[PDB]
Amino acid sequence: GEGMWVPQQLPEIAGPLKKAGLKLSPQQISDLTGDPMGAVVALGGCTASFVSPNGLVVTNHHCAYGAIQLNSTAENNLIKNGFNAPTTADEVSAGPNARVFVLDEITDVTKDAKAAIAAAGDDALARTKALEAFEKKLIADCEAEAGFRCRLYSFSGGNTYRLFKNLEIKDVRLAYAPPGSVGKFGGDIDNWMWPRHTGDFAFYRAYVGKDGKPAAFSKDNVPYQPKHWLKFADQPLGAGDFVMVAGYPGSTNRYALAAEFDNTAQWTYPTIARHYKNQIAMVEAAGKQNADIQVKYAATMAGWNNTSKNYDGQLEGFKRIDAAGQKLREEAAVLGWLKGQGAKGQPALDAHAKLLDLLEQSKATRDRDLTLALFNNTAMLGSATQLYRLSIEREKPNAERESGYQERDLPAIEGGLKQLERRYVAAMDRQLQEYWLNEYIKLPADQRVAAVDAWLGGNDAAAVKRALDRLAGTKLGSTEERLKWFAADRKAFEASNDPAIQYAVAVMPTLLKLEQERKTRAGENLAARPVYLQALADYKKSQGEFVYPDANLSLRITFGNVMGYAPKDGMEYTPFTTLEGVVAKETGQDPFDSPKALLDAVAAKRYGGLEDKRIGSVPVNYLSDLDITGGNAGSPVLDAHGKLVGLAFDGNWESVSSNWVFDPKMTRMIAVDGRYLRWIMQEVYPAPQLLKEMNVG
Amino acid sequence: GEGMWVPQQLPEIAGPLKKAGLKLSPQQISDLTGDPMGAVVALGGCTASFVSPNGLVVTNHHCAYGAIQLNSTAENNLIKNGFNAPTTADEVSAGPNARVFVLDEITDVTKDAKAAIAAAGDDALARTKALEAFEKKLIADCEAEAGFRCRLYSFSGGNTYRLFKNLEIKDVRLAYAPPGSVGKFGGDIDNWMWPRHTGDFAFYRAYVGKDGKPAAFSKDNVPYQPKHWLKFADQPLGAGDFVMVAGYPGSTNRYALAAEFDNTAQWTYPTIARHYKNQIAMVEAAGKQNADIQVKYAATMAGWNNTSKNYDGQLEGFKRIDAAGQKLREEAAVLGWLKGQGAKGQPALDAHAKLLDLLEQSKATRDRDLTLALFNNTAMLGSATQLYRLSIEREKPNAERESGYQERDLPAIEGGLKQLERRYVAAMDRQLQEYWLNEYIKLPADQRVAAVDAWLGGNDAAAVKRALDRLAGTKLGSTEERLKWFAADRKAFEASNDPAIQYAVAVMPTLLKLEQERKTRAGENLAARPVYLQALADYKKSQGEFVYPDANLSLRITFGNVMGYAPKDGMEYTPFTTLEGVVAKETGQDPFDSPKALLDAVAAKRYGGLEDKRIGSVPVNYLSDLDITGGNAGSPVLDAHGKLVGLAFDGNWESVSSNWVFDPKMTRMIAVDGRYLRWIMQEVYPAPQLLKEMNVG
Ligand SMILES: [Zn+2]
Ligand SMILES: [Zn+2]
Ligand SMILES: [Zn+2]
Ligand SMILES: [Zn+2]
Ligand SMILES: [Zn+2]
Ligand SMILES: [Zn+2]
Repeated sequence: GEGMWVPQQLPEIAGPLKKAGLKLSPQQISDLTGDPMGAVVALGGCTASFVSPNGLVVTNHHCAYGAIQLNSTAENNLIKNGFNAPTTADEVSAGPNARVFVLDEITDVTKDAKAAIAAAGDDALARTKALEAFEKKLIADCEAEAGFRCRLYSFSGGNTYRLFKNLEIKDVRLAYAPPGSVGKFGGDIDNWMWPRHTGDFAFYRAYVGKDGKPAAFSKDNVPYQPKHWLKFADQPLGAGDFVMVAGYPGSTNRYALAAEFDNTAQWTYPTIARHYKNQIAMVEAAGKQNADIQVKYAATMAGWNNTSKNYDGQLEGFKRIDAAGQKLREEAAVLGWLKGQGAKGQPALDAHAKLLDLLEQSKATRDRDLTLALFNNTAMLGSATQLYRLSIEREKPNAERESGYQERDLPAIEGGLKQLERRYVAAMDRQLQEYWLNEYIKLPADQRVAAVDAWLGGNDAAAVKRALDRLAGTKLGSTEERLKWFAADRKAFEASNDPAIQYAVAVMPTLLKLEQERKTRAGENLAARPVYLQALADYKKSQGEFVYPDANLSLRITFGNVMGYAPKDGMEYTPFTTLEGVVAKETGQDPFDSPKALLDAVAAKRYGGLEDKRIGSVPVNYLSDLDITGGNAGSPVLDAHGKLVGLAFDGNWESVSSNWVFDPKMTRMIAVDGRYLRWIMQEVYPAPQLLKEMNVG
Repeated sequence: GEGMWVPQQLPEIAGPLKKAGLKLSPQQISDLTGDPMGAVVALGGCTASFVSPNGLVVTNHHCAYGAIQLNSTAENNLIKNGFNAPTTADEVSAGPNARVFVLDEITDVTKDAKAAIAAAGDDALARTKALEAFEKKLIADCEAEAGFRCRLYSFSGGNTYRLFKNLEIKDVRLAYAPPGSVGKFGGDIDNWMWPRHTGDFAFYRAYVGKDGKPAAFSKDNVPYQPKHWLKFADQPLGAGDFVMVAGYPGSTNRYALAAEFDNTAQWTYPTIARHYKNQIAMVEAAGKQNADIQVKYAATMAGWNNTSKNYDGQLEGFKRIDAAGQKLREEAAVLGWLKGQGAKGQPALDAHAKLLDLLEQSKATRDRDLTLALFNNTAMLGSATQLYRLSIEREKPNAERESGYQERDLPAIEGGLKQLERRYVAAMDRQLQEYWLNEYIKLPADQRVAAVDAWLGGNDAAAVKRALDRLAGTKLGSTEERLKWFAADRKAFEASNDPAIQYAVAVMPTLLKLEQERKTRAGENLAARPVYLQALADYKKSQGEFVYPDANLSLRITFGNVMGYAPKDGMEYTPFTTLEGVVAKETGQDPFDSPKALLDAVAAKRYGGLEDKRIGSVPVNYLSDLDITGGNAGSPVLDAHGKLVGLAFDGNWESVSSNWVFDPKMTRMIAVDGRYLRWIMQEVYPAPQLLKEMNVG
């Protein structure tokens, strides 16, 4: 059911947990470094979990796909064939940027955070600056012990702050991946869809140095020995059974004001989807003649195509359930209730009014803010603005520098400059500059920027065509040139007659103002947001409900049951798929082309001891009413006793609105059953050593 | 489950009945004139049932559609608006050809039948003639009492013969029909499909004369008073509940030899579907310019389009389940078993061999037999051959005349001659003569008919074009001319220089030979068929199974349970549809255009006391594993206590092979729930008087 619950509040929702089917105490699962939550690790963008005392880590195949790809060549194509390391020495590096973060300590720092906010008071902008400041110092201090990465997270509008210190494992090796036609069966056709038949799993192993401290890749490293790890279920999972997921959902906005929501649904999402569709059109079209354009923009267009399709999906989902109506009605009920109280209710009504003010402020300049951001996200101008900005930031003490522009950020920046080249064609990027300058000249005139008009030398298509011509003389199309500028101080920027650099110098005063306008609204949100949210929580209590905080990249538990859904009268989606269903989709050309050993095993009914009696086959994937979102890929699904019964890997189409709502009747997670993991590793692409290692061989 | 059981064998299948859920004794439902089977009536082509002591009869809306249409004008359009008779005087005639047949007496005449076959022995053709003879006399005698129609039916290859004497009610009036957008919701789009949301019901009332004997329509008639009638369930029907249907399925061929089946599936069905598709192509094409062609051929093309689509459906269903394989395997097992016996098994092996002989005989001339039949089914030549044939038959005593060509048949013949005109255009029919003559010249030469080649004056396209030209001089395109010939004796036929008539005179000796070849194979089938079938029954017993006879237009009981099916992994069709599902399909243009009072009632949740708690709405249609086929439309669905819970009206797509197999996992009947009948009659198109009459008002 609905909710991304923090571990610390589990004892408080004991009754609902118990009622859903949980058999462990809330106390035991409320311990983030205990059994089993201390087994759950973050990979940065994906969830994963320890599954052996010798550092074996399980996650999705699409989470590991970069690692797998990195180790693949046409000659030895792991993507297609799968990968299996018979001994730990056979295991291959996932790359320098691969991580496993294991929780080591949590601290509640709410009082210190709130003081640094308070003690620098009344002034919104300075409130935002004092919180930044507090944060940068806390992390610096916490990260003084080498081998740790620390993060500070704010809950429910900054009602609570917690510091997480994580062991940062930096040598991650690939141990196993099924063939791609298992790990990605159905491809893009079956994405977001049920029925699903995708074996979306893979295994890493975590390594440390002989001294037990994190270390970069080295053949002197040895497997990390986790304190906790998960074990495979010994009871079969069936329809109605309790399940729970632990993972790191990135963000939700479940408590947004009705007007905030209307703004996104009526302006933000349609606007961004239109832009993205337009840029896609132009890449494909340019792309059919070049061929260099269509290879270098390929990932770019895929990213825009996802978001475009995602937003369009959400917008349809909103209509389906009248999202904006329900939000309006609930909100009226909360305001009604607050008026209900006396003087007591006034603070929350104020906070609400203020939030509505802040919303109008940001709406006044929304076309401009968006257009400018995306224009500055084109290759030569992004490059120019980022580097000039770095040059300004470099002149303050590292501690006073803007996050993203610090010592620690420098390798990431330098890397993007190089990476840039793989996705940049001058002819293409000029069409994209054109596109965005034309969006800028079409803005409502009250959101023009005098600075930008000044640099353009006007505000119509003729000024734009001139500026494009002027800009084609930049040298920043060259990686050398960009690293040159990477090194340059700001007087060099302000003396440059390179037209990309002159743009950056001309717009930066404006970019900085807008930044400080954002931080000012944030400083205000800091005061009003927790107060409004506290009142939502109070009103929920009065209806006997519990509340959970919006997701914020911290570990959460969602719980519920295995169950299907019915999108139409006379029909139901059943909670499980089976082996025979994989085979019935076989074409086999991509993406419905299973390995021959799979086709044969299912044809022989070689179920390998894993058959579930209730469905009469080995289950493949399943549906349940858990509440997950981006960041939960790879998350372990556990049963009523804390044992591993699957991995989260996708949602059904009706999950696409997870940022905004949860629909008890239709929102479902799609998991791959742990029995399918085992079956694949027994009968199709065998990993006897790993099964032996996990006590199921 | 599988089986169309005759009432007399129900006590013998007591255990399976009891186990499925039946709560009445087998004894009670085995009585064809008792409670409730004596309520079930035949309409000629459709099933129906008495539902009141005052003669009210319920059936499907598509069964009553002719009656409804007959009473409709553009001004007063019952098809669209529905019809409701507030008093019995408001009830309107269903037409002179409408019937309700009520069972009055059954007799087992097996011994007399078998004697007349035996006593005229050894000779196959004469066996066929003696059975014809026996039959014509039995019926004549039985029908001596005015007001009765009698029928003789042969069971399991003529192992048993029963005589049914039925009261023939001839004044049938329409009492109620819902609007067409209920009675035919979904139209042709939802035909053969689930999910289904069609209120396919209508009500007649049966009338007799003031003396209680059948009579043709007259305002002096009064309602017939049936001895038994059905009552509406007082328990809600749910998933898994026992259901049974009683009705008059026309024909099945469940025990066909594997080779008989291969012949149909590999030759008959594909051949006929091809022909029908070709003739359709030519009607549409000619039809777009005429407009008179496309109106007069409209029903013709619909008939060909059904059969074509039906056959294509069956052929796909056969592949889906490997029908030909299963038949082969079962058959091998039966032959195996028979060899298993000693001398005892030899008669059945002989019978089988003989059946296989008879099959080869008919296969030797199958292209010819088919081509000639369909050529003689064109308007001018059918007309010519039927009338010449009548002229020959007229010269023997009525008793010795061929069935179809007797005194009793004469009005039917005269009517077709007139009706002909509504579906005949000379230009069109000439293209159809052309089509068929070209099929004839393309035959394998070993199936040519010297007679036909003789009349053509050759056997190629030039002879065909000449014959078409010759034939366009017929006068039989005129209804007058045809009635003229209706009256004519055979010397007049044999002296005619009308080219249609000259064809008839030239081919008749051949048509008569082929007829006698058919009756000869039949006479043989009479001896070998029951013996093979008896051995199938014996082999079934040895596996502990019961056997049912192929359908033959007599009353049968099928039983089973309410249940869905799952055509694909991860998905199921649920056994019920609901009101909200009707509304969710609303477009409303035809055929998804429900009455506004339906849309409003569902929107208000005016469930009228009929809501089933398990589904949370009023059920609309449901699925079950009963075994029905053509003739079962309108059949009452009864529950475990013999109460009315619905009417059969269609099958799911996987039912399309009902003539040949039954698939326990996929074959389903679609019924309209009796609660939906009541709901429509309470909330949408009200019939309070009828609900009061049936004790649910
Ligand atoms: Zn237990
Ligand atoms: Zn442990
Ligand atoms: Zn099994
Ligand atoms: Zn009872
Ligand atoms: Zn009765
Ligand atoms: Zn209700």
